[PDB]
Amino acid sequence: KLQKQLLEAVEHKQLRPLDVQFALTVAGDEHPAVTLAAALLSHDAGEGHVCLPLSRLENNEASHPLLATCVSEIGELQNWEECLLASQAVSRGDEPTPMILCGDRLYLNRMWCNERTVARFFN
Amino acid sequence: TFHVCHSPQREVEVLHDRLLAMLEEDPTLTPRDIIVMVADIDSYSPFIQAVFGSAPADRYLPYAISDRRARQSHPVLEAFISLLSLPDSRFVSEDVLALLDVPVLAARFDITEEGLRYLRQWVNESGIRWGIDDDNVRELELPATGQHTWRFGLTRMLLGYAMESAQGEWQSVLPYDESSGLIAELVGHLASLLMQLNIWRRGLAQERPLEEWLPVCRDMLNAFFLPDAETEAAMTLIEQQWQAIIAEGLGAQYGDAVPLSLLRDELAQRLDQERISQRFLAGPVNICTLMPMRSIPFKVVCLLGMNDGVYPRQLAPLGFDLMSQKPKRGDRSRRDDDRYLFLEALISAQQKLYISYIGRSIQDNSERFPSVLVQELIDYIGQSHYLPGDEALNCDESEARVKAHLTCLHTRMPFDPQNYQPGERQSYAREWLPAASQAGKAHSEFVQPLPFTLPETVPLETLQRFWAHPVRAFFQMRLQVNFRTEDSEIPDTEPFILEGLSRYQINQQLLNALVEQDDAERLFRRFRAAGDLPYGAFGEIFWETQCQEMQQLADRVIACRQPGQSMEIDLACNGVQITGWLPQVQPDGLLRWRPSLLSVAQGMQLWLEHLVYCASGGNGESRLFLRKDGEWRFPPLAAEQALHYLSQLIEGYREGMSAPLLVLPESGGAWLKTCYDAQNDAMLDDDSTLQKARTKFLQAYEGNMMVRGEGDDIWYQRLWRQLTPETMEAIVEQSQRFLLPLFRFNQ
Amino acid sequence: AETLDPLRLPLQGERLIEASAGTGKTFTIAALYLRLLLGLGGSAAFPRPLTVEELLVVTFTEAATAELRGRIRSNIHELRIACLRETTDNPLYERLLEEIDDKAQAAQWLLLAERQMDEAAVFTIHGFCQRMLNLNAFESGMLFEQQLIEDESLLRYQACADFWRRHCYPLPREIAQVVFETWKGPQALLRDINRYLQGEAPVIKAPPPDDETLASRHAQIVARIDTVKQQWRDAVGELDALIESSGIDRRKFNRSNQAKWIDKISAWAEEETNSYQLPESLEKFTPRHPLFEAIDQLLAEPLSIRDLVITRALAEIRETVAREKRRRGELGFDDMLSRLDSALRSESGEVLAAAIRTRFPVAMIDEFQDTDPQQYRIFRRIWHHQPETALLLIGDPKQAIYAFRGADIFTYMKARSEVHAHYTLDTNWRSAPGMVNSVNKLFSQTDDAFMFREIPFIPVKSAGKNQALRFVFKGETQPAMKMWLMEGESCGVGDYQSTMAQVCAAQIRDWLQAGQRGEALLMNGDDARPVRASDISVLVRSRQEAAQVRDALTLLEIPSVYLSNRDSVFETLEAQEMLWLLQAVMTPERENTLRSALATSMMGLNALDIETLNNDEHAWDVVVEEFDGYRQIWRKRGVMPMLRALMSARNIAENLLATAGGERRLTDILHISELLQEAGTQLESEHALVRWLSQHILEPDSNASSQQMRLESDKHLVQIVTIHKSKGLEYPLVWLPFITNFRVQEQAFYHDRHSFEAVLDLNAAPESVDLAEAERLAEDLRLLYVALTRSVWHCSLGVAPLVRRRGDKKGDTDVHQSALGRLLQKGEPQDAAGLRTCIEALCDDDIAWQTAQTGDNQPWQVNDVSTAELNAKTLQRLPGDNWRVTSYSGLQQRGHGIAQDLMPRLDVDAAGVASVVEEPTLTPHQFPRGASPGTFLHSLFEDLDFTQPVDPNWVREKLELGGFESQWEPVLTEWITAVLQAPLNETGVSLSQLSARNKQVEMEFYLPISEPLIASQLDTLIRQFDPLSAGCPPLEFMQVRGMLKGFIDLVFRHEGRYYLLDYKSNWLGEDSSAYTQQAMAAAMQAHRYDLQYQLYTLALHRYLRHRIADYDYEHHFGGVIYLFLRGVDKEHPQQGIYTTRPNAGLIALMDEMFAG
Repeated sequence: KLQKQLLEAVEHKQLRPLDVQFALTVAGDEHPAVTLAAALLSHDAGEGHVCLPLSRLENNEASHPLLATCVSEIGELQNWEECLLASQAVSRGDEPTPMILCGDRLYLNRMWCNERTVARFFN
Repeated sequence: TFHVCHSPQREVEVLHDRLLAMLEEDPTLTPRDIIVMVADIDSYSPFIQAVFGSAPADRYLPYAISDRRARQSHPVLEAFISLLSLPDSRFVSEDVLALLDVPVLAARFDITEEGLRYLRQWVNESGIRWGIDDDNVRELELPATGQHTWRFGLTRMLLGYAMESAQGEWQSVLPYDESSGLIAELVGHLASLLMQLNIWRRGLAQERPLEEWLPVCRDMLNAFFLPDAETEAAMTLIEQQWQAIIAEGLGAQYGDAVPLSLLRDELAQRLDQERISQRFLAGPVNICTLMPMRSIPFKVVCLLGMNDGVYPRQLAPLGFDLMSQKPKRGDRSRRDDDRYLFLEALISAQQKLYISYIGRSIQDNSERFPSVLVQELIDYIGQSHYLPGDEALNCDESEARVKAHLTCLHTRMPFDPQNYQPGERQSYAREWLPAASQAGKAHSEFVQPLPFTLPETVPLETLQRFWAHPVRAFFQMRLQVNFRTEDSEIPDTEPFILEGLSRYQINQQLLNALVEQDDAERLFRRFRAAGDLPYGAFGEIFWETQCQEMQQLADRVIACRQPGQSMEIDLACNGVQITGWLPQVQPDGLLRWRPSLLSVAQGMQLWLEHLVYCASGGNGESRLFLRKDGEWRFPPLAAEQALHYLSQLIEGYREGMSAPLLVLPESGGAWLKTCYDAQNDAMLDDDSTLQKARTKFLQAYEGNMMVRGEGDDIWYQRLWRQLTPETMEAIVEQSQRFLLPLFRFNQ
Repeated sequence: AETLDPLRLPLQGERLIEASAGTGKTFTIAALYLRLLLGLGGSAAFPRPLTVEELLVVTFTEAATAELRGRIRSNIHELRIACLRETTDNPLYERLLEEIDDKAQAAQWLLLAERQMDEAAVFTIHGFCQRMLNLNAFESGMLFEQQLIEDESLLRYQACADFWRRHCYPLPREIAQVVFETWKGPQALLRDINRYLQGEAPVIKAPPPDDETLASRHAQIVARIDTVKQQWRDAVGELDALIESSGIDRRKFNRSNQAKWIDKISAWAEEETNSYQLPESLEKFTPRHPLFEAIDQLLAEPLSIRDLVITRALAEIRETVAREKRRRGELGFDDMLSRLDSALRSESGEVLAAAIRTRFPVAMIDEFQDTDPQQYRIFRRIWHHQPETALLLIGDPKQAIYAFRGADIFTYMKARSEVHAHYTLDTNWRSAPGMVNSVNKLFSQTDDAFMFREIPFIPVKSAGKNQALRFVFKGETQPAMKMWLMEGESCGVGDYQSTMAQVCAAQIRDWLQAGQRGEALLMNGDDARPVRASDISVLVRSRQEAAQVRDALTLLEIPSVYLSNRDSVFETLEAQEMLWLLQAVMTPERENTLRSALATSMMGLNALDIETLNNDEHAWDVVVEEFDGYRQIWRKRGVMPMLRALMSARNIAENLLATAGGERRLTDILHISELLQEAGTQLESEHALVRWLSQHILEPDSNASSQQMRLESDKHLVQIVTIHKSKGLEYPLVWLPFITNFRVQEQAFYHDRHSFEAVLDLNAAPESVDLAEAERLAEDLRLLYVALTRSVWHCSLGVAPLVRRRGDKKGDTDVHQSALGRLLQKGEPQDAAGLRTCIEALCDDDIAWQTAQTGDNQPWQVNDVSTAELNAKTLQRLPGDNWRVTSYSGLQQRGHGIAQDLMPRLDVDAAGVASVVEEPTLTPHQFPRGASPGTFLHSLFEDLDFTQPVDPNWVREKLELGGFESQWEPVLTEWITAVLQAPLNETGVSLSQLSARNKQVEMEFYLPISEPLIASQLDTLIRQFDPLSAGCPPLEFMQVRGMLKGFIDLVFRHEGRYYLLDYKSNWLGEDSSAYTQQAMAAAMQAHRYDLQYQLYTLALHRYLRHRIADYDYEHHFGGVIYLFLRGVDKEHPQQGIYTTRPNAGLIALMDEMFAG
């Protein structure tokens, strides 16, 4: 699908081979929105910041022409919560999934476990 | 001259000294004027290269090998051929890492040895054994298991990067644990390379015409390799050969389609026909083979390898050729070509000559023979001259004397004193002089009395790790050296069975996780998602027989397993503060379990635990549940005996750190059960009974053909080769002295 | 069995020759070779004299081929000399010279044969079949180039793994449960099938039919068991059997046990209470029901899937291996033999047999006792008929001890039955007259002592020349053979070994000490000589007992040598030792693997040394530094210099020589170093070599190249040899300590006694076990015969009542199962008294006996001798000069290595790595970097038609054949026209106006220079006379002498006024402003191209002064024109071009500077 777009984005030197291979592996043959969300999640988790607002991932348009990228399904499915829950690889956090959405931000399962344990130890 | 020698190594080592002697003796001679004509350079290049690179600074003369096969950048060239052998591969991890080990291919993806050392143990422990994909499995007509593959390993690694390994399976794959930090970029580079390999092996499948075969070599080289300051010449040569063969095929007007396996095996054969001969007369000593139509006059001509069956080189006619049955004048053959090359080599020499060959085998000191040409030359030399000593004795006797005088049988080994004796055949080497003059000292004994003092705090875990195996703990504790073997190479097969060392380690882990009496189906599913058990029915059978054994054991475990507590020991014995924690301590006594066979080492660990418990409180029996009706038993004792025996064990520890304490508990346990009984409290003194006890001790030490013995071990092999009567008597007496603790303590 | 003389053998049809031990087999073969080469024999001769290349001899081993070649060549030379001189001294040569009539014609024939001998056929079976296949490839169906391979273990493992994954994964749980206890896995499957996977296919007795499926067999077993289960279900409810009191009263309990057992049939093994209702059980201690016989119908036949699965695996794995090897294109020895056999047996075999028979119309199959059925079938098919073609088989059946190699004796038996001619030899040229009589008395006791029919023992006689052989030990003479008898009633293997080794060592040292003083003399007639340490040589049959007798013999202070180990060097400790050392030196940064190598047993350290190395840090640092230096020496110059430097620095060679029992370790160390160097030269990396070493440690093969060399030969030592590799040798005195030990064969593999066909059985019938044990006893008898007959003057051996029964002693011994026991006790079991009296029966004037008693007196008297003092020679002057040949590589520095040697015409002056700069438009500035585009752009311009305009189709064809993308054509076709029309030097411009008569492309020159060129003296005149030499980085060269090399791109002329033209493609000048007269002038000094100016002008001037008479530099030269291919616009003058002219005096100075 968009693998050549991810490869030329890597050639433009803002995504890493680890990030693109991780996104490809964790998504398989999922939707373009889900693949780009996973790739940006991997990149922004690799830069250090745990926060990841949906508004930023829907309005950044930085690493790619993301408007034309996200126009790949019927219309423009702006309900990112529904399109993220629709994928089998993502749940709200009860199921053992790598992608966790808890505080209107999407971040990795390991960071979620670390934050939950440190919160329970704080209280 | 003629020089009968033993091995090619010794031939070249003799030739070096003879060349040096000639150069030193003649004041007007140049290394430009010396030639060495080996019969085949492929079998003599490594020895010549080794000795002429190992010649020291004050003894060095330059050299240059010519007429080799046309491969100098061997890693690049054979790596490229192996790249062209993609669609027939099976993709084992050792082969894939062998492609990584090439420095150019490693530096293309910007990964070094500091990452390669991580990826070795990553692919070893992640479970990556079989091919790349389910399509690759199915094209070999095998059941597509979908486990233990490259896709499986990469999915496991990335899932373990995303999620911790304690969260269980998500898509029937257990996540890995180590690849979590800032090191996953190496995994990403490996995954990108694997994706590139998959794309190119998908693209290399179908047949193409020549017009489509034109750019694939350049595309492959640019996509995979990386140009450097030296590899570009090899890349240009490869491109030239590929272009030449395909251009000739195109110009010959071929219209059909051809498979890849034809062009690959044609390029790999046209590569091995060219030669390199641009270092011939550069100035160093000229090393080259025997080539026709080249007769340059030199000063010293040396011929090596004149064995029977090696020269003249042979080549058979094709059979359906027609020029063989009807010869004429102009016909040319390899046999007479080499036979005339010998005459040209004899004529072209102007000052000296030097012919050498193997005359005696080095393996069994048998007899060998020279070539017919050398035999005829020696015969004519003997029949044309006579020594001045015997002016008129006999023709045949004079011939024998001359042929014995000319031949010089060299020695068999470098450090023979005949080489360094003063005379004519003296050597120029000096590194073998003290080894040939017998001016060395013999080896000492490894074990020595080392002064060790006892600190004021030894932890309980250190004592347990010492008394698990005293000799091995002395090796890897006092002087910190272990004889760790080579790392286990990644097997080419999935785990079919569980036997031997695999049984020990893996089954120990599996049973020790299986003990805990919780739900077994979830644990079985987790271990099969981890990819360890065999495929399907065999794994189910193995799990079922382990379950029906371990439930039987757990029945008698739970039949008296009252849940206890875990306490902490602090105590002062001999001015030493022994500290440690206690697992499975209860008011009832000592009831333990370890899923293995019955052993006096296990009983002695339980004994130590019982003594430290009795030293700090501790009333109750000592049991430790084992397989095959496992049982240990002794009533609790008093604090006087507890402290006395604890002090005795601490003294034994402080002696075993200083000196290699000989304790072999299991064989000592067998001799304990044989000699000392619970009914007599005195050892037997009859010769037959003591020899029977010795028989039980020696069968416990070394086993029969069926089972392996305790004494067969790397540590005991390091201590001594064999068991002489003196040292086995010493072992029995040292048992009777220092194992006498265990002799009294365990009955 | 007639008397044989080589001068009267009829050479027609098929023959058979049996030569006794020590008779001259190689001598008889050479005599027959000479007789056939001359065509002699009268009425019993061949019709015509043959030649050298038409006498096929299939000799067993390569050393034997070499010895046979040497002996034949020497015999031919001596016969030719004797025929020329007409007199000789050798009796056979005298007889041959009397037989020959035409001496001159015989001399001519022998001269031609001796000259033709460098291609003689004294070959082996594999070297014969390989060439016959490669010759008649049309008839045999083979390729014309085959790469040989010998690693088939991995192929067998992969085949078995594929079989396991193919026919054990789809099976369900209730059948996997059955196969699981039958065998655990593919490891056990290979361990059971490996001995039968290779060679001739064994004929399976009673095979299942091909229509049977494993599930069908399971269903058949299930049906057969619930039939009797249903019969028991019918029969329960009555007690009609015979009531007895002497049995157990719980028979009703057994009936109720079976009745409650009938619930499920999922099990495969039946209960233990069914063994007391069978007719055997009723007759050992009343029919009344048919279940009485139904249970016997069940129990009379075993149940197993073993035979079926073994048959399927044995029929599948071999074909899978053959198919994979055929697909990948390899070949092997067994494969070649099988392919020749199949091609000769098949329909195309007639023309192949005709061709082979008309190529080699004679054959002498040497060593016929070691013969395979395939080879016998080939020989029978080729030479069984078609007269005036002969065949002479030669072999000794009594020495066939190579059963484990793959040979067979029953094929020889069938050949002996088929052949109607028999000949044998009688004399013995080696052994003693008492020894031959002792052996005759020992072996002529019973009838058919070799327990077969077609192997008749016959007596032999010694020669009349050796009638004075004797042996005196302190006065009186000694008997030939003398058994030594243990005193006792029962014995064990360990005590047997210990006491026999100690007695043997005591007698050996007694012999040596009594012979060192000239008292124990090996007298031959009236001559005399003392014994030494070389004559005594014991004969052991196994490595463990060899080591044990070595320890005993060095405990009595005698040095010893071990000769004939079959295993490789890689299984000893030195292999793992160097594996650890190499693993440490590859990565010396790790303290664990550095200390694990520092503590290794050949470094020779102690615990104090390890402690003082561990605590200190500076010593650790310098150890790491020296190991890093060793790694650097490895990475530059291979393995062997690194190990040599390590040994010379760490004193290991002297330490292992001063330590006793270490010279063997040193020899093994040198062998492993040589093998590692040989492998690492042909390999590509270092970790590949490490993996190669580790894999060869894991697989210790037993090939013909990786065997153990003998450790030393400077001092004569007693030779502990192995029986198998002692076949053919000779020792004066021997010892046989362990001759009364045997092994019991267990597996089922027996040959049929009617058709001599090998039969494999998969059942536990005792007939198969007995038939295998009989062959084992025959093999042990033949091995005993060999070990007895190797001796010459004396042969001692030790007999003891060995008993290995679990019970201690009952009176009867199992020594009759031994090869010596079966002969001494005449086949019937006896006691110790019977053994002693049957030994004493044969004590008659040549055989003696004694009771072995241990006597310890003293170790030895070594008689230490020191000889002299020695020194190494010295070198007193400089080794070599500094002659060289350079091709403009003094100035361009190193890094450009063997690239010039690989590709001479390579664009060396272009280098760099490319990237992605893909602007959508295409421009000549965007042509990719590297050396291949440079040597494409330079290769474009030599062959053109400059006057005529360029054709676009030619440009497209060049770009398509060059492996480049074909869209570059419109850009290149205008770039060529742009660069071909430049205004160079105001005349001769616009190169299209140059004809073919005025050009000369790719010149090559040579400038001999004497008086070694100082780098400063060259620059000290260059810098003055040139303004571009402001930037001065000189002395980039060194002292060089010799020739010079270089390529001129193109030289033309225009009414005189010659020129030098140069194309230079370079870095990505993406803007045209980066190729101006200032940027190029800066790059000229930055790349030091200014030397090419003076060098090329001097080279062309020295050629013009030789070619053109009356040559003037100012009137004829003109200068040098440089261009730059990238950056030539359409109409932009003096851009990308560069013109320069020399100073006309610098050349005149530098010419005589170079040449004097």
